[PDB]
Amino acid sequence: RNVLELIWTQDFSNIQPSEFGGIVLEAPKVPKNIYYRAILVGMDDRNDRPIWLYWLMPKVKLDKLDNQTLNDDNVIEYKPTLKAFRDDVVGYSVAQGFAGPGWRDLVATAGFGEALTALTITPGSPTVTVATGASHTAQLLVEGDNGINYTPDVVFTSSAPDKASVSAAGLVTGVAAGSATITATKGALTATATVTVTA
Amino acid sequence: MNDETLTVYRGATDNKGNPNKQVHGTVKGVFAWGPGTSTNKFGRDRNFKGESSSLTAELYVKRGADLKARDRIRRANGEEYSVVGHAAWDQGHPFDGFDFGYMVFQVEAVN
Amino acid sequence: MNDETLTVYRGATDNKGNPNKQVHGTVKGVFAWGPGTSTNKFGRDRNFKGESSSLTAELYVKRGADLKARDRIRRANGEEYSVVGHAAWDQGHPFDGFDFGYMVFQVEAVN
Amino acid sequence: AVVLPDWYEEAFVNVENLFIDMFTDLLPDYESGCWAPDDWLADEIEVKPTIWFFRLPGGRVDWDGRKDECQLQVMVVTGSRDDSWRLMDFVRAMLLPMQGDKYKMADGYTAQIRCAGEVAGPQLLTPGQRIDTRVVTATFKVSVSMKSAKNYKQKLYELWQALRG
Amino acid sequence: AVVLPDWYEEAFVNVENLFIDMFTDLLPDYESGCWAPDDWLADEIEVKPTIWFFRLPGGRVDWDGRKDECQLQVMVVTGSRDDSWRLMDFVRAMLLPMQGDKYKMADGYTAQIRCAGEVAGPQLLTPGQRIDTRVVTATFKVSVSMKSAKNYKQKLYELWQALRG
Amino acid sequence: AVVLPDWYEEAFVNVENLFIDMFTDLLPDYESGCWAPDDWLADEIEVKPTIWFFRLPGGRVDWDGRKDECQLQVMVVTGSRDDSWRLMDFVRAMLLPMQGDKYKMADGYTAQIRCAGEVAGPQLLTPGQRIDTRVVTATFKVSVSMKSAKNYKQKLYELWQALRG
Amino acid sequence: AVVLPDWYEEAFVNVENLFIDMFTDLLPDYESGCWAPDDWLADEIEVKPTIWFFRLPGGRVDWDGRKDECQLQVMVVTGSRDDSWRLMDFVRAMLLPMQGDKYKMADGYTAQIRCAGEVAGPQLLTPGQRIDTRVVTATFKVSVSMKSAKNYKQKLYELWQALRG
Repeated sequence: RNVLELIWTQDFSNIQPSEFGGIVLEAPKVPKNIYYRAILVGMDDRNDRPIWLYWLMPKVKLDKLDNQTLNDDNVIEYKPTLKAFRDDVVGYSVAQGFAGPGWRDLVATAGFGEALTALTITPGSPTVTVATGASHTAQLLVEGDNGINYTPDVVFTSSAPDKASVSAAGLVTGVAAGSATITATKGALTATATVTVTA
Repeated sequence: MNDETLTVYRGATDNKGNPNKQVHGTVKGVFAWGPGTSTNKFGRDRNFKGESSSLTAELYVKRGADLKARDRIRRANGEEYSVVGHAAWDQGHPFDGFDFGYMVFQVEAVN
Repeated sequence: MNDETLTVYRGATDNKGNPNKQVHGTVKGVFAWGPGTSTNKFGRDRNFKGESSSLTAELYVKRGADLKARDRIRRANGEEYSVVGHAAWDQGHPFDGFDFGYMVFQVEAVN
Repeated sequence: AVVLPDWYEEAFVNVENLFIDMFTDLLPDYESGCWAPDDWLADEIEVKPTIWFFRLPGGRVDWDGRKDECQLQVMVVTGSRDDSWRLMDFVRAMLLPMQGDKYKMADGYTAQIRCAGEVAGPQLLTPGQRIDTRVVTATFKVSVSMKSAKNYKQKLYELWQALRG
Repeated sequence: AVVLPDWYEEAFVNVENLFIDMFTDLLPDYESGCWAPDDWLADEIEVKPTIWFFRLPGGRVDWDGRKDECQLQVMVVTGSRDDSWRLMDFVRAMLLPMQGDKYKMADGYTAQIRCAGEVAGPQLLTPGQRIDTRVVTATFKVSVSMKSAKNYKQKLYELWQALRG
Repeated sequence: AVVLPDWYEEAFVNVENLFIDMFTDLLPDYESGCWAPDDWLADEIEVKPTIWFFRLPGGRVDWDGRKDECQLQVMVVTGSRDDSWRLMDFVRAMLLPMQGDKYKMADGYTAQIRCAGEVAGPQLLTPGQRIDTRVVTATFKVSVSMKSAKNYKQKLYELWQALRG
Repeated sequence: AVVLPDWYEEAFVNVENLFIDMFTDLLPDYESGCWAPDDWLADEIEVKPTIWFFRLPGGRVDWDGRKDECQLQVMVVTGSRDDSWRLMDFVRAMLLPMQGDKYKMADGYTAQIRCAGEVAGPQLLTPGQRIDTRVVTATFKVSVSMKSAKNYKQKLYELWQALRG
């Protein structure tokens, strides 16, 4: 429905199919000026970490349409040339964007923001309870000087799992009342922290 | 005689090329690996990504045996052969009518 | 008899094609360089940038020996051969059942 | 095996290995590989179904584009022509609609098939020595993204500047 | 036979099977197939007429376009050259004017032949071992719409996200 | 012979038959055919002249255009090179200037040759076992209009709608 | 050896020699060459890995452009298919990203690889007589700058103007 609506520059929301599931889509008397908000999403995956490269054009409109050849070896193809206008609310006509763990890896190399030099974990010395109280669990948020939360990327290892056990997700549930050192394990960089447990 | 029990597989390939081979029964025959004091040489396709070998031999079986052409035979050793062509010398001696009692089949190694 | 000790390499090629060959043990066999009063001729590929030759010979070994098809054998001379096909004449005499005690293996020179 | 330099990491995925893993996951009982195993050749009258993937010379690799294009030949071997055609239909329905699809191989690395077109259509090959096996063969043009386009020019320059220079 | 996954349904029609059914309905007494049967080869001096359809590598499949293009070779075998040419003429008259024609195969599925052109014209092949059989062979380019272009990416993702991931 | 359906009529002419009739009318004593007769091979030292016409894979049929294009190979077999070249010259002078020409075959049907052009020029082939025969062969691209472009879609639709549907 | 004229200096680099030196520096233990050595052929059951580089007819030399294009065939011979594919991956990852890269050969001359593209992709060839070796071959189009585009027209003219002139 949306494809044919775009092609015919009309709103087919009110087109009700007949009792035998048949529809007819009349072309408008004058081609309407219908604006759309379009996104062009593409994904490139490095290992298992994807990069979502996309465009954000908020005021597109159909401009032209290529001739359609109706043979037996090819299906009907609609080829509109959408033209991106400048929306007065958001203030832009097109905006390229990147996202994903792959972009978390490649952003420092791409030149956006400060280079990755240091890594810190926000709780300096958290305390958790042995009993299943409110403070039984806590969360570790390792964040580099770039301002990017590297918690999913960084795996944490605990020197003394008997006192405090921290998984790759930075779980601070704990095991026994004690103090354990948590080392955020990354590649060229590394971070260190200390976690205490007290019921 | 010494002989050797073999498992025969009789079937007919339909028009669509589906082999329908089932255990027809058993037959006893003597395997000959050469026509005389020599042995037939194994061959290879040289275009097959594997180590499969080809071999043609003979199977001397008694006349009137329950074996025909396109009838795969499997030995107790696990070797499988395909009987190619009809039986040879399944006839009495032209001069006398004597029956030597044996006819030779040509078998091609299929494993 | 005179015989000759050989080094067997038994293994199975997996689905991906990796040859997993290891020293299975030893076997004693008599090499035959021809089927009679002549010798087999070495052959060349003529498309290989080298000087490698191909030879096919025979290895007469006692019946029931620990040698099988696709089992590489290395002599004390350093020559390496690949056992192609199964054993030949690994059977008793059809008329009597007499056991000659030896079966011939076809070996292809691989060096 | 092969002792590659310590500073070298794999740059290309193994297309044959990737599809072998994919079709051993899709078809658990039926064995797939890049070779004819010696134990599979042992039984011919009652032959187990199998699928073979062979990388063939085809397509141009694009190192700068992080693309590795190759021609993959699929050989479906079953005991019946109908079974072979059904299995080839399954393989075609799996490979053909791929577009940017991801798959985690047995190595733990998640590949990414860019596209998979067909060059030569399926055909029932004439029987050879294995007379009771019906084989259906087809060739596919498979493009898969490389593991990493990182170059090792620095290591080569170190090598020839330390040995000779 | 082959134990395909339960969630999988056939996507491509069998062109050889479709035309075998079509020409067994058109010519009931004369046997048509994709193979030379063992019993058909039994009689040669007085050979019964037969038609063989062989799928050959040719044409590009279009999964997105729901089109399955292939090259089909038709081999008409009779005991006389005139009979072979008459049967080949009948086959050409049946195949060439097809355009979007529907046909319900023996499976109960109604296929649709998009088009059927001729690649190589008919020719009387030289006799082989079977000396009394005159064979006339021609190759056609047959395009037939697929059963369904539905993809199974969801199942493929589930496989490796349940086993490995 | 072949029991074709009662509702079928011949659509294509036989190019080989048409030219055999044409050159048996043009050359009454000399025998023309699509084959080597067993009695013609009986004499070699004093060989009678003969002309062979063979249909070859070439040209594209145009069912909608009522055109049947084919490649025709003409083989002139005589006991002398000069005689072979004379007969090939006669054949070329007959076929080449044809343009929409009509001819009534022995069947009583008047076929129309749209056009005839030479693909491969004449050449004197090297002798084989028949050493005393000098053979000159040429190939012509012959286009001939079909007898009728009528299609039998109605009969196929009735066939699959009466048995299965 | 060859007594070349005293006034002649080398104008082209030996691509095979350059890559042999490069891959003996990269892989010290594994032997690479343009030939199969007699001592390397001595062992088959436990075969040492090796790489073979062959210059092949391909690409056009550009004397005026100081370019020497050639087709290089790389044959990786190991005892395992996985090892052969790993070594071929290493070779491809070394050669493919090259662009104006300098390398000092064993002769002390520093060459310069202009570009290196793949013509024929890697493939596992069927075994020959040497049954336990899995070989993976791939051809590359390698362009390397010439040592010098200096011409020797002066000496050529002097020759025939002193002898014949």
